[PDB]
Amino acid sequence: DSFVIRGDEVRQIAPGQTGKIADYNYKLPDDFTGCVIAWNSNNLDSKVG
Amino acid sequence: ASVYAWNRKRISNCVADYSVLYNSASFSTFKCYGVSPTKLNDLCFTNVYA
Amino acid sequence: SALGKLQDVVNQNAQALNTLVKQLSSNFGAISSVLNDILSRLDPPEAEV
Repeated sequence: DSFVIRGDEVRQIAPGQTGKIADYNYKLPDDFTGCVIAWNSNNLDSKVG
Repeated sequence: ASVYAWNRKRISNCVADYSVLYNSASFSTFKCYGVSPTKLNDLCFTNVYA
Repeated sequence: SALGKLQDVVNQNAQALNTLVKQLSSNFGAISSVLNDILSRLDPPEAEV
């Protein structure tokens, strides 16, 4: 599952966590098994302005 | 007020709607210890300290 | 106390039942000894403990 989020919400995607993104965008199950990978994309996905 | 002179207010004998506080989304940090936030709207409390 | 032998077994059984029921009021380390209040006051992920 690939997407783009803000840096301050990097920990927001996690089992048992609360938040607008978790509730309405991407929820993880309580018994989630797997991995979460995150890397900065300002140099590749952010444009001037 | 300052942290050492932290201001204390008592809340009692009123109906509290915590849904607006949670859904205002103007608060960067909002956590709850011992109570699940989404259920505050369905609990009755003896007294509240702000 | 002529019938002490027969009264002793009744008293022992009653005491065992009484302490068994009274054990329902113990927290055992939980926040509250009652079940429904902690069910209705906490979300599953950290109410499971």
